[PDB]
Amino acid sequence: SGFSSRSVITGDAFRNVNEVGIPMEIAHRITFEERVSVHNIGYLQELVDNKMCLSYTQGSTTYSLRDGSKGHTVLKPGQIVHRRVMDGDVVFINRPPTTHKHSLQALRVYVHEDNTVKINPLMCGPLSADFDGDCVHLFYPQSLTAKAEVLELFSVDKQLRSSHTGQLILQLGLDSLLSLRVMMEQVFLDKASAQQLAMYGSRSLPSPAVVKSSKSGPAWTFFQILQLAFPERLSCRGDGFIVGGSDLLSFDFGVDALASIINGIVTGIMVEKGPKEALAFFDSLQPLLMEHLDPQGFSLSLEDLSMSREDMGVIHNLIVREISPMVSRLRLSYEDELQLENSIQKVKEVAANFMLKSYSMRNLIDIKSNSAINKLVQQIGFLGLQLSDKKKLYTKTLVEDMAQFYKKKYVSTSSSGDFGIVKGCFFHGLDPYEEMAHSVAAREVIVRSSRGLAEPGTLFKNLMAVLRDIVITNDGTVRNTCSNSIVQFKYELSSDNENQGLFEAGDPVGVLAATAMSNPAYKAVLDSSPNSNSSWELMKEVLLCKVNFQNTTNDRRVILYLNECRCGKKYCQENSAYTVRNKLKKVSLKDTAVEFLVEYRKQQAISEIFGMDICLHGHIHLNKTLLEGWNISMQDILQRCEDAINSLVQKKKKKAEDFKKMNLSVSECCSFRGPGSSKDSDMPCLMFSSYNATDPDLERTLDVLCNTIYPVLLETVIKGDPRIASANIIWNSPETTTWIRSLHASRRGEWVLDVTVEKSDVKQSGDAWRVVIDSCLSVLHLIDTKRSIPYSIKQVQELLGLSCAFEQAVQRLSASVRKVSKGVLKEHIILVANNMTCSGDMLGFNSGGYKASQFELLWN
Amino acid sequence: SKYVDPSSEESHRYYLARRNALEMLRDRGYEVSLEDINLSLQDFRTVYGERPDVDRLRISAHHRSDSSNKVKVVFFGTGKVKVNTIRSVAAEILSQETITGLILVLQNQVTDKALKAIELFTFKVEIFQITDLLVNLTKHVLSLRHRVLTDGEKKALLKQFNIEEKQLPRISKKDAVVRYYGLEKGQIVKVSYRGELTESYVAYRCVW
Amino acid sequence: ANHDHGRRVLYQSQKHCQQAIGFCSTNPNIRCDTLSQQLFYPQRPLFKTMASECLQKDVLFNGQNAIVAVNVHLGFNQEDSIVMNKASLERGMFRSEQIRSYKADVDSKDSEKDEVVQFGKTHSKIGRVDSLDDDGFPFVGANMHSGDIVIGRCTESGTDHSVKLKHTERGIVQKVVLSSNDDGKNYATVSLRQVRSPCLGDKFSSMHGQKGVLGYIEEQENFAFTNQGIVPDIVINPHAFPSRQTPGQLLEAALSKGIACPMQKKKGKSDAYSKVTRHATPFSTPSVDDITDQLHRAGFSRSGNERVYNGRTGEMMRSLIFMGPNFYQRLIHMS
Amino acid sequence: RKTSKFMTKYERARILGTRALQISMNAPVMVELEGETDPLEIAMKELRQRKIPFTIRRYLPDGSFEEWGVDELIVEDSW
Amino acid sequence: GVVANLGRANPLQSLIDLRRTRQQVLYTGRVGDARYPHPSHWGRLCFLSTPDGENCGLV
Amino acid sequence: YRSETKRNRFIVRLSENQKAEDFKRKEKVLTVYFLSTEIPVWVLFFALGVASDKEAVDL
Ligand SMILES: [Mg+2]
Ligand SMILES: [Zn+2]
Repeated sequence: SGFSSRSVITGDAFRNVNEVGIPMEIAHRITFEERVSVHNIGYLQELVDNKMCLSYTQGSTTYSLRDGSKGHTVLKPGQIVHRRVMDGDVVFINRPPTTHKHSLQALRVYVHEDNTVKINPLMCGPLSADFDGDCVHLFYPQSLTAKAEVLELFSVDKQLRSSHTGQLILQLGLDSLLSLRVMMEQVFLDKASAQQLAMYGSRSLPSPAVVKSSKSGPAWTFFQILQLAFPERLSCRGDGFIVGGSDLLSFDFGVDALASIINGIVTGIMVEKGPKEALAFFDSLQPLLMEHLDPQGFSLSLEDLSMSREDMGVIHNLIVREISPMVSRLRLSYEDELQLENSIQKVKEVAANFMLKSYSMRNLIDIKSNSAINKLVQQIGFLGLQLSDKKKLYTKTLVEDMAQFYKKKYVSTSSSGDFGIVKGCFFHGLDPYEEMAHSVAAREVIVRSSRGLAEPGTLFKNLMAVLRDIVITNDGTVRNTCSNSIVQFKYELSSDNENQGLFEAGDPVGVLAATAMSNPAYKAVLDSSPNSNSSWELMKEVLLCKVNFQNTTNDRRVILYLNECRCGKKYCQENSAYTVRNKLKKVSLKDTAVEFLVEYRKQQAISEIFGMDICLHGHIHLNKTLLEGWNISMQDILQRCEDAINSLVQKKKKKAEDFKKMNLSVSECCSFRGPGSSKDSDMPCLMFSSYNATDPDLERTLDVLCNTIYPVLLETVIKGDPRIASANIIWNSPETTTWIRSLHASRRGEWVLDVTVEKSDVKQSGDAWRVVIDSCLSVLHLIDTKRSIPYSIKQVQELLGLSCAFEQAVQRLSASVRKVSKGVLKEHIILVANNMTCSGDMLGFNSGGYKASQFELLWN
Repeated sequence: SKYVDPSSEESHRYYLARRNALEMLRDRGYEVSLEDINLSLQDFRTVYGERPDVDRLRISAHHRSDSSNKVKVVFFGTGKVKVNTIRSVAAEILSQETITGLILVLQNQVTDKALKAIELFTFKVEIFQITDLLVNLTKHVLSLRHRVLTDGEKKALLKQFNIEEKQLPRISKKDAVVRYYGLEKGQIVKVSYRGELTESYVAYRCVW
Repeated sequence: ANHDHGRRVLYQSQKHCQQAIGFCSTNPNIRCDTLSQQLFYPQRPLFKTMASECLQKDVLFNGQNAIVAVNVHLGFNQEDSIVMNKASLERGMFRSEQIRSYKADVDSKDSEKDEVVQFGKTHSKIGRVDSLDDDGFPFVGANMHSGDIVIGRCTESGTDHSVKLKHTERGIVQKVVLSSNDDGKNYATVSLRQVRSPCLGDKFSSMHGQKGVLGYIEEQENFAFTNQGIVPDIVINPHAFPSRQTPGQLLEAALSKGIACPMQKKKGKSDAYSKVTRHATPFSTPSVDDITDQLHRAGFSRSGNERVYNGRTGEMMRSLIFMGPNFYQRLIHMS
Repeated sequence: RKTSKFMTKYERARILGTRALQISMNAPVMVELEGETDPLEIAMKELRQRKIPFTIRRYLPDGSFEEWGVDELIVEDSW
Repeated sequence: GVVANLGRANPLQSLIDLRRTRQQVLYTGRVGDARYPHPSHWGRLCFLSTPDGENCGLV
Repeated sequence: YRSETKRNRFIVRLSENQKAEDFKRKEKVLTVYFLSTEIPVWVLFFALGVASDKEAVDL
């Protein structure tokens, strides 16, 4: 179908949106066939007497060109004619598939020299291109059926609403929105500029707003200038716009929402008069803007990038006021990186507040967006945190010796500030240490966004293997095509009443959902920003689930809520937070020890046993302050050691420790420590003996058997459940910035218990929560069931049932895909979740999960 | 808040298990009183042994649906189950005019004596574990009020859209709601959701 | 170089410096290789760096000193696209010159150490032989077309083994080189020459990783002009700077504009050309006050801007325009 | 009945193809024209004023089907 | 990953092509800091310019 | 102790116990010495003519 193209694309604002410019270098080498009919011959003989035609191949198959002076030779109606590429044809534009973002468009051809492709600047969005050297392929519908279905399905006005978001695929771009802003800040126009702009769109011109004054002549407003792009007899109601009879009656102030109030009017025109009036609005508005910018100009300065000096002294008095005393806590505290970023963005916002007090910088940047408001503080303010150990690709050794390398005139002269913090900006320059630190940061972003990235590549095929054969049938039942089973009874909500503009029977909505879910994956991976990297695996937790229980560490967590108020006891909440941890937090013997001393002497007379079976006496000394800190007694240690060493030799283990002594925990043995330690016998507990070899024949070969039970004495637990791996009291801030909850609207500060079980979780799923509930029995009264789910969404399906996991998968995919792409049709989420939850339980979208039209035919 | 923390801990594990099983038979629509399920744990442990209680008359929960549907349980406080225990507790109790029994396993049950548990003619039995029954999954915030449909409405569902039995969105016969209400292959359940995305959505499932 | 983002400096110092069109060699009669390229008028930058001064190689800079104004044009410089001046292009600016070489070979003379494909004419009119001589090769002033015969490597009686041009190679013959090997393996070398002006699809870049495509070539009398009558040579879009974080290009333009201007009040009290900064060394760079006070000494405005009048309406454009020279580059793989 | 009184995009994309193909294969015009010589432009107008003689046969997933004339279906475009 | 061709498009491409050093690929299981500037590069190798792609930071 | 030439050169390894049943103390074995042939350290002391102990502790 033309099969190839090699050309750069370029832009052109004064030529219509669905028009495309072909080079004559390739336009004279591409053929459109056409059939000679009873109708077309008065046109075709004009096309064939001169040039612009080609071989006149009929059934006699004559490959003679329009070159050998054969003349008119007025053809038989019925023959077929190869010709060149005239204007007004249709083409089909695409690139090689870097992504299957819907680059499929149909465009009208204009033929020129200057061998590039000239598209409108509004097609930089839908075709996903910029103008620094992109190469596109062009395809030509040769058959008439091809032209029929391509023109009927794939034109711009047919595709004017996004089938992946539900908004318009054409919004006002770079210069046009700037033209609207400077036209808003200059509300009045003169006569001459008004009548000059009136030449472009339509609707001649309204009467002037101010028809006279004392000084000037007439004066127009710019809302009357906006009227000229309208179609005829428009009547729509808006949030700020009021249109009655092709006039713009009132328009709200809000310059901040200007890309929406324009976006309101185009949507109203598409509702009231269709898509072919919305395209006329764009094609009358864009040159009307680009000519309004022409006798004013717009530029940058050096005074725009120069922040003032006393304000520079203000911002430098905040690195060493609330950031150096916070990095004084970063010396030992690790996981306050979001507190770190909270204080950082508190600095960055007041930094960005100053450089919007200039005329040119307000108008080139989108004020609201977090993406490009910190970039400008990186070149007027300061950079910030370039190094951490949580940017997880360079190892900890690079961080520790980059911290050490701060001897390079940073310890020889200073200790103020810290490594990883840059107090300088791009505009004033970076001295070589922080230049090196910025280089490792930018290098790490290059490595991260460069490596891998085939995980959405294989995820696209793993979503296409199963979501392919799903259509909307003729009655509305969304069914698998190869099985004819209802996956979903009805599509989009409240579209069964007879109002159209919506989905139809025949739409391959599974293939819509595959692409509409695959695009936020690439938008989250190719940007290595922290909010775009935190939300990349929240899709992988839901979409890449495995049904066969691998017993991972996500399969072990359980969150515990505790809400039993009492109302006014004042820190009964935090006392409730920690005692349930105290019943479950594991402490052992091997941690509180210091040393270990076996000794034949000092208990020769304490050995009173008539046959002298007793010679060796292994002390295991503790430390006092940790035994006295966490309120751990000494006799309960005797209890928990004696019953464990009994109950494990009752287990079929050996007969090596049957005669264990386990005497007493005394807290003061004797003036011991011959080999130099020099302490005064502070908890020297568990002064056992091992007389199993009665009448010990060899001293040295019996001392090793007193070193095969020292480990099993070390590995015992004292206070806490043996099954608990950890327990943590965290997150006094339940707002919407944190992970997925079941309820929180009421409070704003509730404490929780992040509880993790060790690997005693058997192959049966759902046993970690089973153990945690079988653990907290003595303290169930102040823990709060009806809440406190397990964490992984397969285990919730194991506990609460399938239909709870359905809503949880919906909410998790929703809150994940919001944070990268900011708007997505919910019907694709619901379709993906119902395809997971159709055949029994939740089948994932991977290699393991894989292991478990025809609607009409014409007559006449 | 405030905290006391003494317990004969084993009796707590039967208080919660018994109260959950009586709530389950209450929601299966059987004749069970208010006070037998709404007792406290203190007056539980007084009348029923503070620490010890095995093979007690607590287990004798046995009730009628409306006239003649009989379900009783047999708690096993043991640490090992064989065929002799279950035969000795069933071959005497089936002569008390029952048609369905329940099993409360505590340790584990093995497949080595499984055919002798499903040999029982006209007397279907259900099993559990004690450690699953310490909560109410129906009382949880994230649980959904199911509404089971009758046979006539099932046929009207199959004939409305001219659809076969085996074409529906399925649900497994081991789901925590399927095993709870005592449901059967073929029976159609209906769920009404609530959520910021899925609010007015409804969905039908039959058991496979 | 310590003002730009690190990614931009990586771009410039690994790819764009290695691709820019500039000097080639000082004896082009011997280099017989595929696609030698060269400008006409190469230059050095207005500023100075430390290493370029200690090395003293002006072949470390391959491009020309364009004058750049940041302003909105009619919509042709959007999406990282650039706008040139046709009058500047017609005086020789960025005009390049490429030379490509075409090669063939045949055995010794007669030995095995018919399949003899000896270089000759084969007068029986196989393809197009308007320019070939009797030896099998064209002459040294030819005008080889879109698709001709470039080496007559044909045998005595069989069909042609001759090398021919494909669809997109053409040009004036520069030289013919005929060498051989030890075992007589005779080698043939023909070089074609072309002169190119930059077309509407070509790519350019600054010294700061800020590249584009020439999208619109504009005639001279429509540009904005200053009160001296100066016109820019390249116009770019002000939406490129606040995102990509290269203030080094604006500082470079202000430095070079402060170098090349004259210096008033020169009568008495000084020679008035000695406190002039020319050193933009990377890690030791002039301050903002040095540059702005130099622009105050040279007579211009301290903010870097400059007042222009329009080339169409002719009246005062309301927004002051930032102008000044910048060293730009022209990259290979033209289209 | 029961089967979506509008017309799909996919059925327009086939009926205009077959109509314009037969018009380019020597079929009589059925509408008044203004000198248009493009068969898709020709085929658009009898759709635009309900003048096409086709019968569209909508299948059903159970096994039955429907019978509909292209005059009956609303390709309206009203808003 | 040894002897290559010599570029001639600039006279600067030859200088860049004659001054290069290369870490081999041993095995991709935790190569560590093998593609990140280490503070022993100060004054000897370059901590700003490197290729990007298949061998970013190895040459 | 590496040597690029002289491909018979050795290493001393202390974190291997030869077993892990209950636990053994870490003892030094002068492991593989001629691309085979592990030896303990003290045989290679008294092969090289150490007189006694307490000088090898002072070595
Ligand atoms: Mg491009
Ligand atoms: Zn002791």
